[PDB]
Amino acid sequence: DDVVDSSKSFVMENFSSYHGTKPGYVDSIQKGIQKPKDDWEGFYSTDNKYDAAGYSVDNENPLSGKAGGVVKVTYPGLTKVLALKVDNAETIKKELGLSLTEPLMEQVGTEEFIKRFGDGASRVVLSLPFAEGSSSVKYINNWEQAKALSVELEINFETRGKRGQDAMYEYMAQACASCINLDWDVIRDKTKTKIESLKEQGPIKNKMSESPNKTVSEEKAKQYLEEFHQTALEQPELSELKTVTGTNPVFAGANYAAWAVNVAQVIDSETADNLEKTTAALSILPGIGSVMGIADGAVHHNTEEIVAQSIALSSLMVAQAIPLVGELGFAAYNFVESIINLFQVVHNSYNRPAYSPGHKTQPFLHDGYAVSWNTVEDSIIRTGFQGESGHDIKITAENTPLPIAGVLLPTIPGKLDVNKSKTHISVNGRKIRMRCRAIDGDVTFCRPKSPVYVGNGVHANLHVAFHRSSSEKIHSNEISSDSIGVLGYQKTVDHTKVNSKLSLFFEIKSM
Amino acid sequence: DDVVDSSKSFVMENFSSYHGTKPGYVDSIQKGIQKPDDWEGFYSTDNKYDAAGYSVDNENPLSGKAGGVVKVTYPGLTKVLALKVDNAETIKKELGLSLTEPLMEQVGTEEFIKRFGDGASRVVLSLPFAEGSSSVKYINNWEQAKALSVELEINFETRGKRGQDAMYEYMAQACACINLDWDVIRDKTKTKIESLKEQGPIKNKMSESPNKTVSEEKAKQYLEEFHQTALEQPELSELKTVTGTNPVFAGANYAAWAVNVAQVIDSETADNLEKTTAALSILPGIGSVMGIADGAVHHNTEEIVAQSIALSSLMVAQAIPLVGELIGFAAYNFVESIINLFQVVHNSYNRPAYSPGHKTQPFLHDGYAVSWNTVEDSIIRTGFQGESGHDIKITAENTPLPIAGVLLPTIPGKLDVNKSKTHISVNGRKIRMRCRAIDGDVTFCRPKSPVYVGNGVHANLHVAFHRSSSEKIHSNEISSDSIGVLGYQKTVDHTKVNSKLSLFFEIKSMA
Repeated sequence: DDVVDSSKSFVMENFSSYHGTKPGYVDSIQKGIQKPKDDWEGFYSTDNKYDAAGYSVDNENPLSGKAGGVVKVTYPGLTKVLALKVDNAETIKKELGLSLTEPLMEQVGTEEFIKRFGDGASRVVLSLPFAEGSSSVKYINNWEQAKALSVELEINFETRGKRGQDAMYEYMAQACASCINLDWDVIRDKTKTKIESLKEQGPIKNKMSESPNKTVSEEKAKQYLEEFHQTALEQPELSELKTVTGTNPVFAGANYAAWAVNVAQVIDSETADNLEKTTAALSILPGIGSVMGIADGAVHHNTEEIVAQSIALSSLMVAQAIPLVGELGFAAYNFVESIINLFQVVHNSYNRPAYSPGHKTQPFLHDGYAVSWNTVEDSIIRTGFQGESGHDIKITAENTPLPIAGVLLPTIPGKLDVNKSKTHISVNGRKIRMRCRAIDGDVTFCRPKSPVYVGNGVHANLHVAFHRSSSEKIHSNEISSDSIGVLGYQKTVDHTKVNSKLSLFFEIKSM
Repeated sequence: DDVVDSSKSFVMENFSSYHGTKPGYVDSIQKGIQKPDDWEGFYSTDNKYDAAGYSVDNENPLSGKAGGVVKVTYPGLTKVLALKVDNAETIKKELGLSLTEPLMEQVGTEEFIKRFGDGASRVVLSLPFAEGSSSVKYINNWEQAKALSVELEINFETRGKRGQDAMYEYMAQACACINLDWDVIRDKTKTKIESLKEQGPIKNKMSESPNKTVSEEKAKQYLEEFHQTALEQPELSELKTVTGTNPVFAGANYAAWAVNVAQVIDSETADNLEKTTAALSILPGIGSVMGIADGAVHHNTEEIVAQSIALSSLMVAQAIPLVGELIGFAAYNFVESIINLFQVVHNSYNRPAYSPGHKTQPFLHDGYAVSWNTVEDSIIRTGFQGESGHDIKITAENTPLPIAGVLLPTIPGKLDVNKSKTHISVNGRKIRMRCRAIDGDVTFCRPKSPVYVGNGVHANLHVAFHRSSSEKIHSNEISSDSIGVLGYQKTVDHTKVNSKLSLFFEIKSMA
């Protein structure tokens, strides 16, 4: 009983779920669910068709191969979803008193097990969380009981007749109706067109002729590529790319050039003539954010027109850098296909719901510091009661000793005050009390009463204590900021003195 | 019951503990503990070195004088009541005290001493002293505390040493380790400053000084030159040798430190040691002066520490005319204040602390951040046949950086990688893995779809281990004590390698 979350268990009629299917098995699987020729051996499905589709790619070519499809499988009649709180077979069988020999999924398909936990249903399906960061479940079915499932087709990616994995990824992008929902046929065509025509452009032909066109050093291949990147960017095909990449130093020509040098150095002949091997090699390079226009938590390049421009620019740069630092046409063929595949992976990551830095236990990384709420409950300021709470914040830095100057805390007249007594900061166990003064009616600032430094080997725990004088709940009208502000070292941003700001974002909730 | 930790509670005869004491009370307090709301009480600790932390001039807490540490003993029998939570309201409920009477009034009554003292003549509350500390704090009811006898452990002021040196030399005893003589370091510093400013090339280089306000780039350029020259004098000879390779100790950082010092020290500030300390304590870059980098205190001999501080004193003096607001500071309060910050950081590094990638301390490297999700995750338990799971958090600070794979320990029998349950999830997208042994002690798992992390994209790497033998695992059987998560591919000494993100585990039995 300590192992079953009944809150997530239920019986249902015509229980449905989804199963990703690999190329070839799409039509065969509609015949019926059959085990092919250990405690957890069973048929696996999920409640999220979009997460199912990720199980659907050619296993001989998982990175770049073709995507099969998704089938929906339904049990006729009544089905008991038994949600389990732990994924250790031994543990389960004990706290349920099962045959510590019989495999767990062996036992789950027996009349006896179906009797005990079935609640009147014809069979049991186990439910576990799909993954960390996911709200989906994975369903584990017994292979005998699975003989009863009807199999309808949800989608077959092969039928859609699109290039690469475009079908699978445009499917997954439906999950978000924000949302990067790009037409990759449009982007592929625009890309081809822009490459072809940029090649025929006068200043580009001109700038190519100036190329050492032979093996050289990274330092000068990089210099040339930076020059090629500047002139290329001046042509009308790349006018919008020029405008969106002029400010953010992540998108500068020097990073395009470093990318291009790095691709050209690692792509041999064996590699270039295979999409799977190409993708694997490219997938371990740093700096891809430069080409994607992804930085600071945002996909900036989010229109078909600007993505194809960026990919076209990058395709030419690889072409130029290959004779300078390489070893061989790939720049227009396998390179473009592989990099489109990588765009799709990363766009999909950003489409999926996720906590930003400084939310829940996701670290906030800035100026060499790393700061985070110690547990999920710490990031929650409970409301609607008279009294006290504590909130732990972890704090360190990557290398040398960097200071912590203090922390800015939210206050709300009557409902949220800084317990100045219990608020402190502890550095490798050394407990440091704080002097807290109010700035205005909504912000208190606490400073350590002896110096705080963190670094490699030196971490701090910032303990914030809140007091509530009323039991009236906080309403949104009442609170401006949603972050606690830990202040690092003092710097001069904009001819003016400021502290590095390490932000930890809280949620106001009731019990 | 649910609120009291029997295991850390006990009755003791002549229970003693320690109390830090401010200047002007080291003698007063020995006459007796008198009071001069829930937690209103007298505070002591089982750790006399932590107690020494509370001994500093409350009006000058950064830099003021340290008072002393006294030992306080109850005669007869005393109950130490250790509590699992620190919320007064929770306590009173789960123990059935009155929700009106404050906790530290309740605990000093015969009704509480009857019910909770196990026969002792009074109760003391024990709570954990701080995160990252093994000490406890004791909360003594004030009236009961009248029975305490008070003996002197140490009076820092009678040592008659400069600054806070007596306090910090006492604290350094905890590790029998950085145990420097600051009297010696002060004297060597005075001496080296005095003889350096009379050296020929130093006087020569001081003539070349603009000796007027100039640009920050200009003064930086000048100070780097002064640094090179000074470092060639024989007073700094060993310093020259130790700061030659590591770029954190380069002259450009000394230069940057001195520039930033001069820019924040105005006249009010230079004339007050507490204000100078306040201002210096929030500057970046001090680790260059302290010789502190990569988790280690490099300058750990009195001669080298004096050399670095002497050098910095001179540079501060040269830098003030070029970006300043005032020059006796560089040898008066600057050296006093910086000696103090030295002592703080040294003390941090003397205290036991988990290093990056140990337990839940993050490993920060090449823009990534990785950590064991929980303390238990970092533990590979042994002594049974079966399975365990281990979660590792992964992200990066800005652009998408890849995760190539992970290297995992194996042992022919006592430990194999469970390739079914081992996986990696990226903002919820579950990614199966291809694992291939690399010898008999190291398996390498690759993601079957590309993995990138970055601002707003994180991964959970789930490692599943299988044990075939109940036989425990022995120290010899296991080569590495770390799990290797591989970042992007880079070149180091003409060879390709992945960024290495290390998570250090401990092997243990269970109970």
